[PDB]
Amino acid sequence: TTADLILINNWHVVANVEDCKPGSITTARLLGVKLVLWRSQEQNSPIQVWQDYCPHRGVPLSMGEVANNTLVCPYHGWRYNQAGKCVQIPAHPDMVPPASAQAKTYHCQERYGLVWVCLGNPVNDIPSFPEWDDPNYHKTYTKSYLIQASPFRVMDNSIDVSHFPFIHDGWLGDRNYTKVEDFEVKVDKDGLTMGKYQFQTSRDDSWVNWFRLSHPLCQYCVSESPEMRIVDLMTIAPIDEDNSVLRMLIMWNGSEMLESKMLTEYDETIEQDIRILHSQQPARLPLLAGLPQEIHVPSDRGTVAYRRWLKELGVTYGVC
Amino acid sequence: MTTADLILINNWHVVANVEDCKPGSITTARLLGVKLVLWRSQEQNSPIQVWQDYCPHRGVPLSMGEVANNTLVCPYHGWRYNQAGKCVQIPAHPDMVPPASAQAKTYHCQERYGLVWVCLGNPVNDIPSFPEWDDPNYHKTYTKSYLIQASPFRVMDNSIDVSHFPFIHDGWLGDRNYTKVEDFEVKVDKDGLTMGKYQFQTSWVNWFRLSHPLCQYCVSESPEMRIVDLMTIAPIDEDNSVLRMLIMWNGSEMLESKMLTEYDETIEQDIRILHSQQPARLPLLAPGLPQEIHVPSDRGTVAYRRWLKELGVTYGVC
Amino acid sequence: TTADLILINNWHVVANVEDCKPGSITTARLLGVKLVLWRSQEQNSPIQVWQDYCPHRGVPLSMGEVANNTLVCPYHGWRYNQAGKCVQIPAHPDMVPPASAQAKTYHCQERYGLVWVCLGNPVNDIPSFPEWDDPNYHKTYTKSYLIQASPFRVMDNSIDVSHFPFIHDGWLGDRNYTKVEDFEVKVDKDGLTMGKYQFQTSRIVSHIEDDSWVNWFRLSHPLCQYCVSESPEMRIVDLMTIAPIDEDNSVLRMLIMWNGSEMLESKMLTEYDETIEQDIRILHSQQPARLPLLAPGLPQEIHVPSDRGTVAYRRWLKELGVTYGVC
Ligand SMILES: N=C1N[C@H]2[C@H](COC(N)=O)NC(=N)N3CCC[C@]23N1
Ligand SMILES: N=C1N[C@H]2[C@H](COC(N)=O)NC(=N)N3CCC[C@]23N1
Ligand SMILES: N=C1N[C@H]2[C@H](COC(N)=O)NC(=N)N3CCC[C@]23N1
Ligand code: FES
Ligand code: FES
Ligand code: FES
Ligand SMILES: [Fe+3]
Ligand SMILES: [Fe+3]
Ligand SMILES: [Fe+3]
Repeated sequence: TTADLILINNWHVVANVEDCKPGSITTARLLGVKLVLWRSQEQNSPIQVWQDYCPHRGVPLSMGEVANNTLVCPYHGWRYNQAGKCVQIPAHPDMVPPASAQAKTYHCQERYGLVWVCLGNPVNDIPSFPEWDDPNYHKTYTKSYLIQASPFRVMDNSIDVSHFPFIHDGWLGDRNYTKVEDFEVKVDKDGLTMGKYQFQTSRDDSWVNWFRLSHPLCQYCVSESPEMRIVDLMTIAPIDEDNSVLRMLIMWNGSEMLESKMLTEYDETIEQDIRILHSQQPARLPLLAGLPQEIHVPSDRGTVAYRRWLKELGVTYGVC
Repeated sequence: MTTADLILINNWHVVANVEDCKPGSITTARLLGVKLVLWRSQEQNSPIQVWQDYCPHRGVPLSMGEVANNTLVCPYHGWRYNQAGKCVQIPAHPDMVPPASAQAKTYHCQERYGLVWVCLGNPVNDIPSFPEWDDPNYHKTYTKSYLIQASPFRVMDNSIDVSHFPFIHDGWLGDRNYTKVEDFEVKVDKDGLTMGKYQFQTSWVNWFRLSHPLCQYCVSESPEMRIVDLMTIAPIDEDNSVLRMLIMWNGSEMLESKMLTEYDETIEQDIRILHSQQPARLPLLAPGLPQEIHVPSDRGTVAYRRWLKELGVTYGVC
Repeated sequence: TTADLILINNWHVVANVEDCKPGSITTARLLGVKLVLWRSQEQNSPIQVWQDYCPHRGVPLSMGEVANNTLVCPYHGWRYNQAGKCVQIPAHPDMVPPASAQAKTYHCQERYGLVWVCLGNPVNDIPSFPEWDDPNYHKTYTKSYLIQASPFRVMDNSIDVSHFPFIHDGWLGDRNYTKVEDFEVKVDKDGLTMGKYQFQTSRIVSHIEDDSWVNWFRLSHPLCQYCVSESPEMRIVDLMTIAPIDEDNSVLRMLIMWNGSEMLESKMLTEYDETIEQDIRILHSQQPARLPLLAPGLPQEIHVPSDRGTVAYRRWLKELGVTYGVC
């Protein structure tokens, strides 16, 4: 559709690299734009990410097929090379295709095993994830979670910490320890950082957490106990103003065998969050100024800072 | 889909049956485009709270929470709201007095006739009268609720209409062999709309009164017994209704199953018409479809449309 | 609904006559209008096509019943004769029904075994289909295909010929024969005509070696197409009609005739069913849903020479004043 510039000119994850096999075609949606992702059959071939649209008669290129190093539209068979240019119009095999005959292409980077996409001019870097190449850390990926909520509501819920003893009771919080101790929040040029805060729970029931968003739809979260360190990179694909795809990449320095339990814990807490997110009204995130206005208490300082940050960045897409 | 019409916002509407609201329970309803939460504490004889179904902290429906002692507890961060709607406890700051704004939006509620009546505005008018409720000679019964995809004013218009009886109610309220409708009287004044006595030839004498444009008090009488009912139409929005009937009669109590079946048969015969009617809003008088036609036997539905215009109704009409 | 007079003042197929038995009641939708089709029980009774609406309290007359030569509303039993005039108000059997007690009636004509309807004042005539009266030709009707696309996109796809060797590979074309030979197109007093166009394919309805086919078509009406497909061994003609339900939905029907053995009917229906469904898969996917007209978000349409017919179609639609379901 017509997102804002801080969104258009930023990188977003739209798929896992394992979803794009050689020779394959897959689809995604980002900020209202339909995307086609494709690869040739060659070893280690790159991923192309284009608007899913043939400009001849408006057919989705994702309904075609990969032939050699080209994507072929199914309707009249126009072939597009890896750079998106039409190289052949079969009805007129000796005709030079017109210059307008070209797919709209976008920037694509593989990083952390994820497929990152920028629909505009990539002025920002992909958020950093320092544990990625650390040999002491194993990795696992959650499945994708399609969520019927504004992406900025999804992230709001991920910055919120006082909800742990309620919807995450027995997982991330304790019904009997509801008080939220003071913590610090800074918004500056590194984005939003929420400082260390302790919360009592087993998954050894003492975990210190902090997290940083250099990017309003990506969160780097660190949770450390004396026994082990777990970090994750949470990415929210903003499908449109009202729908999101959540993905989490998780790394931990404990035993490799803990993987199956890691995914079960995340799956349980994510679905606990999704139940709330689908229920929230209005579905779009209200900024700081029918339905009453939002109320803020001191433990909301992080989510208040998020709303202030979004207003400062000029976000108008998926908010109110 | 909400209204400012005073005769609607400043009036009482049935949203539920009291049997559906047990102690410690949480139920939901919609009225005039507003989502409601109904809840009671676990105490015997506890009152029924009727609030907008909405936590002002982060906008979660309160109806997804639980009842704890005398409070409704939001599931997201556990804020606790007392029976008066005031937040009494915010668990992340156990010693803090909640902000004054930490309050549920509460509505007037009154139990009457075994029904839960709600006023979203300023309760000017009283709940409709139902004289037989106090008469120990009359048994009572409640139909199930009927959700109807039609304007509430179309639903009431169909309930004031009498000439359709020999057609869609053939064999139940009329007879296809006696289709002529005899003369009858209708009055609209300070007490609302009153339809005088009428009767249909078959092979029962009736009258009814509306003081409230979405409630109807019906009287039907035979030599054998007398039946009265209070039909209420909850206006969910401009295009959807919930119809309920409270039926009272002074014959044998054992007639209950048959009466419920007869009502069910004729109500469903009406719903088949109501769901099909075009346009869905009720057309008022003298305003790509032609204007309605009125014949003498439509005098009651004509008077109903005149009454709604005098009352200034704009919601659910056209 | 549309003010476009070329649509309102034209004829459109809404049913097959075989779908309208004596005494029957059926429904259809046309240009946003809900229709009721009904016939008396008498043999050879005419077909009435009315707005599906009782002017008393707004009930669909299609929910009623046919009694003698009247259609009876189910709600209060008012009876409407074949001309749409209410002749009986059962609540007041002696009253003179008011002049307003009258169904909205539309012009209806049966032609080629199809039910044609005009919602307005018919300027144009029903398109002509010369082989209808030729006794050398056998006929068959496809079933009706409901398509979630603009009627003008559906017709665009039927005027298109370069797509045959791709989505009709193995049926109307050959992935080894993708070049589209030159052909002519005219927009004039006859409407839109595509001149003879030869293409390479063997077909299920003819001999293995009979693989050089020649197509031709004419539209005098923007949503009906008369197509002729001819080889040295056989000649096949069809009348395709597209009923514009609304701006975004259409019903396609095809009446097929051929100068050959009546035994070929099953293979004829198989070929048309296979190819129509291949077209529908594309039609459902195209964006935007309305047909973009010519004009020197989404990029603009690109045109190459083999698009000369679909370009002429878009030009013709602007000359005719079409605004419904386009752009
Ligand atoms: N499902 C979730 N589990 C939690 C873990 C805690 O962090 C770590 N690194 O274990 N990760 C994470 N990103 N957050 C943000 C909100 C709470 C949570 N969401
Ligand atoms: N289904 C319906 N049964 C009838 C009964 C009247 O019968 C009694 N016994 O009061 N109740 C009622 N509200 N009305 C209004 C019109 C006809 C009717 N609708
Ligand atoms: N599904 C379709 N089958 C075809 C038949 C004859 O076509 C051929 N090529 O024999 N009839 C017809 N009107 N048309 C227009 C487009 C192609 C076609 N659509
Ligand atoms: S629509 Fe893609 S080649 Fe024609
Ligand atoms: S949303 Fe209700 S307590 Fe936070
Ligand atoms: S609505 Fe058709 S007869 Fe009354
Ligand atoms: Fe959570
Ligand atoms: Fe009725
Ligand atoms: Fe085709």
